[PDB]
Amino acid sequence: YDPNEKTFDKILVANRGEIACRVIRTCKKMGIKTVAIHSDVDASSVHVKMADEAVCVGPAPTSKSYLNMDAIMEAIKKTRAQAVHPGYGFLSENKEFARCLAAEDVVFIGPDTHAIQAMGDKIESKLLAKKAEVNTIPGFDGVVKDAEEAVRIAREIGYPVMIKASAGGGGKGMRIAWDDEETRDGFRLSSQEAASSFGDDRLLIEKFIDNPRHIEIQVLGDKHGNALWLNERECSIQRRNQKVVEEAPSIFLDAETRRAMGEQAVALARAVKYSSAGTVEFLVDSKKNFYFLEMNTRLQVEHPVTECITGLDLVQEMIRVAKGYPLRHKQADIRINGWAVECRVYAEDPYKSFGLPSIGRLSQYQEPLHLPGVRVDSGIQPGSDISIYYDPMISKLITYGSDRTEALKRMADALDNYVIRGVTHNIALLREVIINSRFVKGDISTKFLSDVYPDGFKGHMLTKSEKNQLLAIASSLFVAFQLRAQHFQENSRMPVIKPDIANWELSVKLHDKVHTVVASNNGSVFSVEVDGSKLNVTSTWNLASPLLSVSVDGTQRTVQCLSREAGGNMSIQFLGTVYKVNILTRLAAELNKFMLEKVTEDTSSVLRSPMPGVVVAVSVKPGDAVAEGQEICVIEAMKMQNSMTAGKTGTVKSVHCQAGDTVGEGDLLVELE
Amino acid sequence: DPSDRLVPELDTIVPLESTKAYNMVDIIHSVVDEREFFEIMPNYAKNIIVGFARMNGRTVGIVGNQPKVASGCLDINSSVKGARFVRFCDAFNIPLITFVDVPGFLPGTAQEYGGIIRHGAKLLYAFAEATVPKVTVITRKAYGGAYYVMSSKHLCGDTNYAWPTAEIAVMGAKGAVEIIFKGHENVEAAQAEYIEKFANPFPAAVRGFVDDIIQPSSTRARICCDLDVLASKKVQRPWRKHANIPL
Amino acid sequence: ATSVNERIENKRRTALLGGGQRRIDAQHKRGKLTARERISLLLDPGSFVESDMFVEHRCADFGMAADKNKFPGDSVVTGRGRINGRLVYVFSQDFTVFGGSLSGAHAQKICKIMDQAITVGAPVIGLNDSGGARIQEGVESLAGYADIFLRNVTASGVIPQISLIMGPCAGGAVYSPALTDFTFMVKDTSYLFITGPDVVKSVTNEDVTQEELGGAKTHTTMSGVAHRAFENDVDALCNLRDFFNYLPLSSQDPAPVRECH
Repeated sequence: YDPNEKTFDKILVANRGEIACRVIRTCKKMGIKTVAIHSDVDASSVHVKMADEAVCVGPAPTSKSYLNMDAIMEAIKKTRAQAVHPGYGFLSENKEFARCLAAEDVVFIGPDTHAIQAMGDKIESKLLAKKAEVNTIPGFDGVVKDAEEAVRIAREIGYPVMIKASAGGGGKGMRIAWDDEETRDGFRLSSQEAASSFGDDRLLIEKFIDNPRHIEIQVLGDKHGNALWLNERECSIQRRNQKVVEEAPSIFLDAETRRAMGEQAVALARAVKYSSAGTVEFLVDSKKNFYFLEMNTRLQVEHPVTECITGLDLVQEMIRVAKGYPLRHKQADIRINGWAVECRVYAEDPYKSFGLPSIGRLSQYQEPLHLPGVRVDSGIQPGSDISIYYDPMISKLITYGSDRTEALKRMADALDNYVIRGVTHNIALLREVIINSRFVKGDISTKFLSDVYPDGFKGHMLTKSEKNQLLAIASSLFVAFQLRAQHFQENSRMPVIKPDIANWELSVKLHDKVHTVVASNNGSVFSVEVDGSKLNVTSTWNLASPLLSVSVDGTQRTVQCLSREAGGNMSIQFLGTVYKVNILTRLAAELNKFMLEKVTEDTSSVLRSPMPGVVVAVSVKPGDAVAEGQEICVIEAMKMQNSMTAGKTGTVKSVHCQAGDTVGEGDLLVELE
Repeated sequence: DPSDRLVPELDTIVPLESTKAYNMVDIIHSVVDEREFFEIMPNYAKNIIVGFARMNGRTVGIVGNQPKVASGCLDINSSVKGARFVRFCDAFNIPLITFVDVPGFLPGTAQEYGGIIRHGAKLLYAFAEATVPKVTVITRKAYGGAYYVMSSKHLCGDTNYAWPTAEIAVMGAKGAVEIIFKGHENVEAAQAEYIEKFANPFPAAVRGFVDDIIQPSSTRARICCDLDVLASKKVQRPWRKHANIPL
Repeated sequence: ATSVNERIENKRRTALLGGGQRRIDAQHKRGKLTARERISLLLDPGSFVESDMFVEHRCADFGMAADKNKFPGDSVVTGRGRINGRLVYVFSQDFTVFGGSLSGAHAQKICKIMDQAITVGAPVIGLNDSGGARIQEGVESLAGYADIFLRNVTASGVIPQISLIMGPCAGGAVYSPALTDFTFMVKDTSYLFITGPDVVKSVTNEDVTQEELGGAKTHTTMSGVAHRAFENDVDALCNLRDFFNYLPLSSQDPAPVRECH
């Protein structure tokens, strides 16, 4: 970090969120003035405040604020900006944005425009990669227009078929086929969806690869044409065409194949005169036949996972390249620094569709920065709100260690010690992935989440010892709350006679089974007997901090108490999963048998989408009651949110309406019978 | 639960524009001990929030306006509901904390025929009679009579604070312009000048009606400190058998 | 030769005439009295002692510092007197000066009267006739309202408080009569409502006139706010004297005892 180099005194960072904060911080390491653009709603974000001055660029929607180029060059004129960074996606693929920046003093920090054009169309991308002497996914080169052509191409390539339209951030518009009838009907639906999404209709049909590993290679390229490959980033774990866990040093990959990968990627970059940091994605099979799948000219979303092992600041060198300086670091300078694992904590509900979009505000937000070997990148703070106008990303968590086991353990401890309240997160999913046996040993594939949980994610299944530990912790916490309730100050008129109950006899209702617990106290040590098993729980018993660390039978367990009621109900986050327990005294539980049960029935919802527009919120779940006037969700269509009356009884099988999705008329918000 | 805990989640809970609402109960949960709050009448007259909480271990009675239901406007039911709660907290030496986000009294014919004057007077009397420590925080708009109905400093209030989003005014700023500059009929710049000079706590602040303009994230800490120093408060009033509340 | 003498005499003669003879003529036109003659009818002859005749509003915003907007007394007449020989403190609001709207000086004079009455232990009678709250004054008007209400609540149960609404009253000024012990009104001229009919139009769009929203009939037959309604000013004042003969001067004094037959 030499401050003598004068790359750009003033920079404009054309993005928002965690990456905006990362870029601003990197420029601060250079002592570079930062100009961060922000929407009017996002005028209170972290990056707008931390940057040296800022200019509002429009309303809440990104189409009218970040995509309305008028406000952008007005802000540039106001700030006299000199450099621009597209960030994750955003306007990286916008060639009009590139040319209008070129018309001004701002310089697009990135590769050549024609390189972005070449990666935009997948047919030309494959043709160039074959020209660039890079192994390709097998298939047909060209564009299909008719169903007969599609089925014939399936004949040459085989039944596994990747009907894939051109472009698409994060591999958008990929589909699976297995039959000639499947080939033709999928080709028809793929033409339909390509027209709906992009309209290119450049369906690049190629042979599908089963049990693959999506392995990324990062190539840093100066403006002089030199290309330098920096290790790799395995992204085998994904769902809904989105990556959740990233492993930078790939366990499957070895050194010789890695260096061959980097050599091919460097040759590909030099074949295009690459002058930025790019990513090349491969489909490694059992035989390590890494085939070229797309090439992202933008900086990768999960770049920090390798930044730890490479030991180099990718953004710093990218800015130096934007200055035009050659690559100071060589391949020998690129040395792996241990193991690194990254997980992206999102604002989605993992229990529904492996992550379902959600909206809300963050009341409590605390990161596990006190843990060793844990780093957090985020662009949100306590009180920041999740907006439908932008993607729902909370943060990214990275751990580095000597080996894989150390990194996995540090991820586990960091995810346990991470406090988020107000919105629903997918911490349970990430922790279950990082502690799953298959992911531990290494045998993972792109379909990891589809076969490990065929019926969908259902939470951690705690074992018998874990069940006893959870029951002991819950009973101890309940007794501790009671004991603190018995502590007042000195009245001097009516003295308090502290009751002398020795052993608490509780009844705990975990799931359906009912467990009898006998809990006794001694100083700060709780002796808890659950159905005969005797355990010791010791902790400071601080009943106000969100994170509580107990020591059950020597083993240290970190738990969170989300909610509690005078009726006895408790919500405990324990090993990532949130369990609801119901603790009662033996007398109260005995008397509760006389209480009449209050039952509410709600099943079999049904309705399609009879108006278009962006859904404000979702109001039903598969298996909910409807009648003449029951609304599935709230749909806004040109400044009116009509209540969409069901009027009939059917059966939901899955739901396609998610808050923040522009779902049109007749698009079947919920699919039904 | 530390007494000087910061509450940054309250930094941007008050929306910038005056036509948006928020949940005052989120503010209450952020401020009070362990985010625990026992609500009273949580389903009746939902435009006022009353309940019990703890601050540094001491029982406190929380009263506040809910800008969600009926825009937070005061009416008959909310007046009685808040008045009796304040009177009870008075009778048993329980300190009171108020969150003021009231735009004014609810207008209508049913409200007038129901005797909105009597019940508004009930709430005003309940706050003006209080001899327990009272801490008032003004999150947003406080216009009209309601500004001093909700325990203003002028009712022998102890410490009054204002968030940087407070708007203390005689009445509606547009109405104030239309009633002052009626003979001007050039409100194009008059409205801008009047909102610049009077849609801020600065008139009240320079008049000393509010003790400070606290940052939203210090609220809890500040209140805790106050609840200590005022725990010894004693005030003397003229002798009487009892007063005549507008019951 | 010192100008103090004729200055004082001119200020006196301008104060005793309110804010102009033509406005007093207009006030008589709507069948209403001025504040000073109301006080003359209420109190025993030659017993009114007035206080703070020369107190002027200190507001200096919106050109209010000009001499044309300076009126000694400032829309309130305050003092003490005797009804049937028993002491009383009385304030009356003058609609001629700025429509009787309450400003800093108005509220300060009312507060001083109330404080002196609670010191000595005599009832307070208020004749309310005021358009609303002076917006030119600013937040000082709200401060004055709240000070008056605080002293009303403090004096409740200590000294009797009687309010007679002798004209329109709107805004927060409706809360002083509601915090007093009794509240009489005059038919066809007095009004008590928080918000005028135009606001009702702007909010719920219901056609109500002033009389239907806040008339004496409304507040004496279907609202419970007011206690009695009298034909006009003279009848109301005579009945008010008769009613005052019943009450004790303070909570400490026992119930009055008269000559019986």
